Amino acid sequence: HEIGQVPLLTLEEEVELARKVEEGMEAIKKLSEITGLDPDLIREVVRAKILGSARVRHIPGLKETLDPKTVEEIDQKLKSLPKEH
Amino acid sequence: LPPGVDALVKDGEEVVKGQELAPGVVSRLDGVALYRFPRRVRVEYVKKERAGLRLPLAAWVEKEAYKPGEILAELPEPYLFRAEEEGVVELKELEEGAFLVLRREDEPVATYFLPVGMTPLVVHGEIVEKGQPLAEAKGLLRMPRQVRAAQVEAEEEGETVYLTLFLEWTEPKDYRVQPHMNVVVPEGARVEAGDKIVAAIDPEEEVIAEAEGVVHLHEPASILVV
DNA sequence: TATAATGGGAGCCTCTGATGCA
DNA sequence: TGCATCAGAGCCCAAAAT
Repeated sequence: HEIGQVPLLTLEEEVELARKVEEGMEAIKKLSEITGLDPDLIREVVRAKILGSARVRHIPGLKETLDPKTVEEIDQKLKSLPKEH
Repeated sequence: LPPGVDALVKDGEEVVKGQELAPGVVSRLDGVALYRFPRRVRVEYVKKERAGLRLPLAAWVEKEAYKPGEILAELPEPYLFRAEEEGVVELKELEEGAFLVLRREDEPVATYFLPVGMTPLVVHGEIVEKGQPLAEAKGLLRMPRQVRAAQVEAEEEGETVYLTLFLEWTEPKDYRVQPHMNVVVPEGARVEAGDKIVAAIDPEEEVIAEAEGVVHLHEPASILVV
């Protein structure tokens, strides 16, 4: 029943999501370059803010414990970037 | 939205519950309507050109500019507007009204403007000589609905006026967007030459803006009311 | 690592106590 | 407040079981 609550994608809708996903990964690569920050660490901060406050936890590979204090610091560092970045 | 059916509301427009989005589609909630996948992008390109006309002095109303639809002249009797240069005719017809462009070699020697009420007597690519009638003008002639006159100069020679009109209008060109393409440009956007409108997998099939213009979205795949 | 693929499957007593309706 | 309906609780011992 829960499965049945998400409508299936149109070819257009499917390509849009797939396209945005690929582009998002390319964006994470760029932010690594600009900031000199771990791409994986960047991905978890981005992912943390999208999923919401509900899920926040340490990831086995990350060197820093991932908690609202650290994700705020890094999110605030990303928002401290120039417009084109 | 049923195939081929164009939407009533435009992308970005605030919408009340019950409002009709498309001929067969009615919205269930209040909020902002959003276009999902526009199939056809219509770009109105901006053109500003200087074109001439000659009229009987008694038939024309003096103004410094003409808004679309405004009455340009009223002719007591039918008048034959004649070529003032020899050349081959490039006839470019607007929604209503026409432009006529004489060229020798490839260099344009004259650009004439035929308002509404003026029927071309020539066809595209016709050779004309000085003094032969290009267009018949009968009764009241007025500006077409889609074209303006920003500046109007008038010279008087004998019993006629020669108007040098600085005319501004938009010429539409439609582009078809395929399912694997995404529109990278917003509704009502201003694009210059080289600007990308629609993007695609490979460099060809991309839509690059040909010249200065504004962008309009039509035939969306669906409308998302949020 | 790439045609497209998009919602499952089996089924057969008595007393006591809490719970959901006149 | 008084009454059905249902879920969950029970239902001998030892021997043996090839």
